[PDB]
Amino acid sequence: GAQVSTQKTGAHIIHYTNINYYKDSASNSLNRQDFTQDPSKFTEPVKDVMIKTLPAL
Amino acid sequence: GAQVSTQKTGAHIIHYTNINYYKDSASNSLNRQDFTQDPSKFTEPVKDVMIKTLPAL
Amino acid sequence: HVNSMEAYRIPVRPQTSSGEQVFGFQLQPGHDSVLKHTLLGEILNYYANWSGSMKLTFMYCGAAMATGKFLIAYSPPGAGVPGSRRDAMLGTHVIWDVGLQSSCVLCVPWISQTNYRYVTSDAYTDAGYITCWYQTSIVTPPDIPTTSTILCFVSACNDFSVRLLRDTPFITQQALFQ
Amino acid sequence: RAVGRVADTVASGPVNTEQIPALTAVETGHTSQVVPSDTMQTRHVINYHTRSESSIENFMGRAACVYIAQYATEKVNDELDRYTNWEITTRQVAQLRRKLEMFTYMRFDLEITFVITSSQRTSTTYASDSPPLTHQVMYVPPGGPIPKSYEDFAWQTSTNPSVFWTEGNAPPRMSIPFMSVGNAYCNFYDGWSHFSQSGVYGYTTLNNMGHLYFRHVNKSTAYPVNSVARVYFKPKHVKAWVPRAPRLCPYLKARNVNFNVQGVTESRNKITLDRS
Amino acid sequence: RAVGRVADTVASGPVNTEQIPALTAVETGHTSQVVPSDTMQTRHVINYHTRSESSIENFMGRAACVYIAQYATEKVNDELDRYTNWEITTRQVAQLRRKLEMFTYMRFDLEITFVITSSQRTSTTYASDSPPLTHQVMYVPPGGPIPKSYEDFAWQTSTNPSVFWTEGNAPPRMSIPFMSVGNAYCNFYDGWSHFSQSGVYGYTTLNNMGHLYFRHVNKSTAYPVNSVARVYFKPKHVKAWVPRAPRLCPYLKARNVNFNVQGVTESRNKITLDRS
Amino acid sequence: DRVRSITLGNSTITTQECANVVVGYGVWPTYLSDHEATAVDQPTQPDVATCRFYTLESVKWESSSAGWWWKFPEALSDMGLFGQNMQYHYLGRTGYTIHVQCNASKFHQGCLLVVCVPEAEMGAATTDHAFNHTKLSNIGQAMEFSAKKSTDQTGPQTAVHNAGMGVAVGNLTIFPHQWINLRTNNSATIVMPYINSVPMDNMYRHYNFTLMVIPFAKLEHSPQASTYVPITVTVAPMCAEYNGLRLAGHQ
Amino acid sequence: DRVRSITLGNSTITTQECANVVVGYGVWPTYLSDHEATAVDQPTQPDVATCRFYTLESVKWESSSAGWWWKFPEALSDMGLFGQNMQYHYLGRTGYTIHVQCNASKFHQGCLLVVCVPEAEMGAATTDHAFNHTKLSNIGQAMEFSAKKSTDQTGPQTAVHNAGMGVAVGNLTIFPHQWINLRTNNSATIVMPYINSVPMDNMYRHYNFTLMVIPFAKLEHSPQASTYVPITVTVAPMCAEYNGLRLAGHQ
Amino acid sequence: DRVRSITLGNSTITTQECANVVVGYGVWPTYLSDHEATAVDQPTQPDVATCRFYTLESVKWESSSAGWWWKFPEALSDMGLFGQNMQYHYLGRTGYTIHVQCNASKFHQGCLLVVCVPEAEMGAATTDHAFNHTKLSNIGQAMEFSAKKSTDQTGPQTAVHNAGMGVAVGNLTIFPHQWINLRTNNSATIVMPYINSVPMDNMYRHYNFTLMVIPFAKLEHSPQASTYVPITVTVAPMCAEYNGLRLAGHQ
Ligand SMILES: CCCCCCCCCCCCC/C=C/[C@H](O)[C@H](N)CO
Ligand SMILES: CCCCCCCCCCCCC/C=C/[C@H](O)[C@H](N)CO
Repeated sequence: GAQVSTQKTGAHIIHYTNINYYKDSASNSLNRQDFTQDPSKFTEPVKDVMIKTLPAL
Repeated sequence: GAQVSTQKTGAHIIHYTNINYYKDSASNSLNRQDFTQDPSKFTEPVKDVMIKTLPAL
Repeated sequence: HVNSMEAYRIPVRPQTSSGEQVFGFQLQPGHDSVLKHTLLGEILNYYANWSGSMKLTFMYCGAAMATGKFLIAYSPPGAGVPGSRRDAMLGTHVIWDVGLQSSCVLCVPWISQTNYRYVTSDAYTDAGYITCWYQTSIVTPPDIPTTSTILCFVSACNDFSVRLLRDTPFITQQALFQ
Repeated sequence: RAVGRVADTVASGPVNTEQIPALTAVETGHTSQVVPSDTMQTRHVINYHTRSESSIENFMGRAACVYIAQYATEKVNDELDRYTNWEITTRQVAQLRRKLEMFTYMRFDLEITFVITSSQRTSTTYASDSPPLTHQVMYVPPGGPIPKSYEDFAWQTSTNPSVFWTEGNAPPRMSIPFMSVGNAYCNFYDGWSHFSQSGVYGYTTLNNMGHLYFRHVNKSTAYPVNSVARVYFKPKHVKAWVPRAPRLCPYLKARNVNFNVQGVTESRNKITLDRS
Repeated sequence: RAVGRVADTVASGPVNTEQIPALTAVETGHTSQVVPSDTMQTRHVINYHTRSESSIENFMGRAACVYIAQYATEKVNDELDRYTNWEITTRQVAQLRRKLEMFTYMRFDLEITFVITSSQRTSTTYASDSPPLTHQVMYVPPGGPIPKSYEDFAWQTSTNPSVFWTEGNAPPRMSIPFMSVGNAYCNFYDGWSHFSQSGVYGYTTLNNMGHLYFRHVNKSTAYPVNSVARVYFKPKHVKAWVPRAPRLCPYLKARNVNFNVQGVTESRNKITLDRS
Repeated sequence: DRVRSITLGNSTITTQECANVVVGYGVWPTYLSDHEATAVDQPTQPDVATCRFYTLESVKWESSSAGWWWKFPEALSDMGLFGQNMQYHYLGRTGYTIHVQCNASKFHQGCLLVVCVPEAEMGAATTDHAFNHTKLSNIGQAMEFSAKKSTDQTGPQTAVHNAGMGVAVGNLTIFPHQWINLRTNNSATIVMPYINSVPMDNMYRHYNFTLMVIPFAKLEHSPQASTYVPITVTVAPMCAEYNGLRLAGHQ
Repeated sequence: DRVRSITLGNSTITTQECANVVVGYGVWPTYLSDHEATAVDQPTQPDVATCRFYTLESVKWESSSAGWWWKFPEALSDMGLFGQNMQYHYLGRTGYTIHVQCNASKFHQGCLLVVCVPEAEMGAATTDHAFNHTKLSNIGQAMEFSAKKSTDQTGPQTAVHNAGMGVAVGNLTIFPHQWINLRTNNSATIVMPYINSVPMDNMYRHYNFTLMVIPFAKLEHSPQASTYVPITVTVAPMCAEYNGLRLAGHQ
Repeated sequence: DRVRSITLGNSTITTQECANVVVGYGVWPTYLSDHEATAVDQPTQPDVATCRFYTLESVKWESSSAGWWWKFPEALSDMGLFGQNMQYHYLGRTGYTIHVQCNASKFHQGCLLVVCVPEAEMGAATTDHAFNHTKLSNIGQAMEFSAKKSTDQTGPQTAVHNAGMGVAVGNLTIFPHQWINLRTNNSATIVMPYINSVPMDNMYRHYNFTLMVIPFAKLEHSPQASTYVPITVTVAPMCAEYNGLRLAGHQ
């Protein structure tokens, strides 16, 4: 039940092991490595699509 | 995710195990066993090659 | 003007001669007083490093019968502040023609020698200046008020990133709130 | 390209087109998606930057002090009593409160860590020899029997969760799951507690998290000792919804959002810049 | 042959050749690659020696004390205040400074370890009984709100990284990644901070690493106690570029490379040797 | 394009200078799912007798107008059978189609922000004092901001640049919003979904969202033009459903 | 359509009422070919530090304005690194994107011819007399025509109906031109190629083309409208290259 | 061999007694890669108008000469269009071909170290005092060392055996260097790449490298030989590119 995952490294021996010790999922560590996002709920929440090159009106 | 590597021994039971515990690569130990080198950037940084046996000029 | 809605209202009017300045501020999106309480500026004060391009949008809120052209310029920080519209036409700039589309976007590019600038400002990571100038004038028909209004909006581009979490120097307390 | 990595900019040349990416309409509610490649000539840059530090788990996942609890081994009054309590809230400190109030509804698990420290009270003498002090931090769920004194039966903690800690060791720490009777923790509640639109206005009616009682389980000391217990909340497994505007004004109370009126930003002397 | 192992010498006999390995030209900037096999008769030696200790990771990877921070449980003045601070730098101690300044640009991760020790201040009496002291070492990134006093709100450390440590245990230790806004840490900067070639000359304008604030989180003691915290930097995952000449002259200041003029080496009485 | 027609029930909205439609957080309103419900009794869904357009009273826009706010669903407490279903039920749930409309001329100038703020919890004008609910919102009356601070002993803090919430008024553009710029824009329509931390709620003790209308660029014109411009708000509920039938409330 | 966006270097022009683009004699500017070159040394081509937009000073348009002229490349002699490359080089070669811009109102009226005349060699006002070069063109100043004849002892003949060239001003519409009619047109953009009888030339002793801006229908409006309308000229070099590097000129 | 010809732009260097070429740290200068850039705007690359040879003023070599230093790119601040591109741009990036030349005779004797030191940060002569920038380097003037220590109140410490950096002068042979031994060597050429911790930089607030020329064996000859020998420095930029076009600097 060991989860070997990728460590946070830079860009131009890179793995860590995790064992879960407790029977509750609230006892687990933080989910540091989850970087998913979609900003279209806030920046472009209009009904008809608005292409950049075309005039807005 | 265990990395078994060669221990530093002399010349004339020689292995160690490493588990990475943390999610950041800056949390890792030192890279003690990296002995690569190339001194030609400093000792012989000339454009044309200079053979030892031949005269330099 | 900060204690009213007059703080957001950049005033423009018909001119006697052209090429005068409308406004100007330093491009310090976490330290300058113009940009540090905006919604982009408040997130950056939780961090110590910022990187990426920004979008300055402008919005002409005058009458539909009034026309106008404007030059909005970004200057890299080497030479100092631009002193005229001739000094500002040498950097990154855009000429905005006020028409049926009321808005224009000046895109401030990331022109830096480091991959990150600092949120609290210093001289090593200075980012430059934003200025706006009258390209032509405001020309109106009769029976129209003189002074109009321009609204400036800030946002981050899709290559924007922040780094090195910190406490913000905006909220304080001397005791526990009871 | 990996998840969380920013976009590259593409090489763009000169244009003379009927396309107008710079001209838009703010009246539509739409934020324009203009890239620097659209308004000027750019080069191809391979951007390797990541949005790691800006995640909701990384922005929130640092422990912040939420309460300072004081209690002694000898009663002065009921503020420096043998025991003390704290209604569990996140609004008494300003640093964590401003970070949580950037969202309307959140849903997280907690880590509570205590930094308990003692100090000898000012006296005419201090020369004693005391065994190490041990503390109890009992959680009381909403509606349970609370300690009405020291030596109480309610400190028997047969069903309440307790922790015991001797001074000198590592700080105590436990994990708390998501505890709301709704589907999210409400940072804001625009309403009342009674149906007639009266009673208590605000988020106070949606915060029934219970109390946290502190004491010394040692019976006595030779000379009185004051203790201070700092409570540290670190949220983990965080979800968040409906991002709020950040707060301008400082806080005044813990149960209200009441403020004093302040200007929108700091001032300057003129609207232009005047050098060469 | 393994990586890092020195070269063997080969067996060479007598020569009478038109080859001249001994004669060269220093004017070319070239260091001659002459082996003892070229200028004399040698035997075959299998050299098993290794260049392990001479690696940049092994030469740098030992912890060195970089600062001695002093603070007390009772203020004398603002130098022996309740709290203290230190702008993070590597130039106040001379042993680590001379090792880092053998290179122009470096890039490393850090390990910071604190050796905190207390001592009872000189008084007319010492006979007391105090609980164990607990310390806080809060890091403040460049531009954050700094503690202006004890009992400050800025010690709530909701977003700043803090550490807490009771006396008696193991020394505290954390890891720091590579933190420069450029692509390497600059040990040297030949330039100014302002574009008009004025302001601050030197490496001081490229060092914005923040402060490190120290205090006792205990409120009081019966008699005042002075603490000393030693800061230990060990660089790991080290890269280095452009090797500098070692420094001859001792240092005078921490923000400059200013020196007093000294001779190139120690002297002797004559240039020859005169015995048999 | 600039034309748009919205039909809900027996009511139609036509607009000849429309900017666009802002849809919430990208979510269209819908009925509650079976895997998200809590109450067990069968809901009632009056589809056309409640999800129709209800117009409110106009407000006079002046040069010295600071702004107005409406709190919902309490703004429609007496609007037909939407108001009769609130009284007879314990729980309710709905999204909205807010339509704000204001025409002036090609010789007027001004700009209005139209935000929909979920849980716009307002502070008190005189602090250390709880305020009355009729100062927060009457039944359909437009509660209005002020240019300077309020010293009301039992009212909200109506200074408009702080927006009643202690925040900067310029940062309200994260909430679902449009602008009515009189140079180009005639109306502004926002479709809000149901935003709450519970699947249904009581529609009297809770203001789910607050509609604010704020002049950022003030109204100015020639004195020989029309000196009266009104601002009308037309709101349609969407996918409204109810639970917990008992006697008529609402105490 | 009426919208157009021109991006050159770090500068952008936006126009919401564009007539069209006039491209020269149907030729786009480009670099010199190998089978047409004469000089043998390698040219220098600063692609974005020189081929960017440089705006000049505005001129006030009045009812009694006769017109203005600019002579090129001498009009951009001090405009950034386009002016620094002229001083250090013997030869140069470039095409241009001329953009003239003037907005008034729907209550103004006027019309401007915008011609680009190659080799607009001007006669003298006082004949049997050679004129000064600073009367032909200063460095960026708009040299302006007159309604009646000129009696300047060392200047050009600036009567506008003869256009300084002894021709009829109405016949200038064979040179690449647009019109700015204030009823319909906001700006006017002309793309000029390199026109010369030699492949490269010296950019100081030769005015390659002259931009004239002439009111054919004069500016008139009500006295209660805006009495000041300016005319701004924004010029971008295109495919500029240079030869013959020596010390800084230009004598 | 001893002959070498270096051609860059419209300039050629010929040498009949060349030692060799020292190339940096084994790296040839080149333009910045796409996976290493930070700025997003298009750079300008004047290939032959900037990457040409620029010669400086000669310095008189005497028997009592301690040495001279030049700081770059500030040594070429006024050298043609390399100096004009520094003023108009925020960032710049270049490698160099340094060529130092000094001939005497077969009857003279001397030896010069020619080092290129990256980030040669100099200490102050009078300590606890910041020095002026014009004492570190003028625009093209050779700043010169001294045989004994300096007591200048606002200048660097110019004692040559400490090399201004607090190090031993004998240990400068790790930096890219040659020697001019008058017995055998006529000139000395060093090709330096771009060395910095950032991909581009400002070329005014930062001296990227310092060229030092130091007599290790002093000049001595018969009194009836030529008593004047000069030392000329000819420097060519290589692959110079720029970013951040704005007005002319440099404050
Ligand atoms: C002695 C053992 C102590 C055990 C401690 C248990 C106490 C924790 C239980 C309640 C947890 C409440 C979490 C608080 C969340 C915030 O109030 C929300 N952000 C606001 O609704
Ligand atoms: C209480 C928790 C303390 C956490 C400590 C964090 C402090 C470390 C952050 C900054 C690290 C800076 C590393 C310094 C590098 C040198 O200055 C470079 N060699 C010179 O540029």
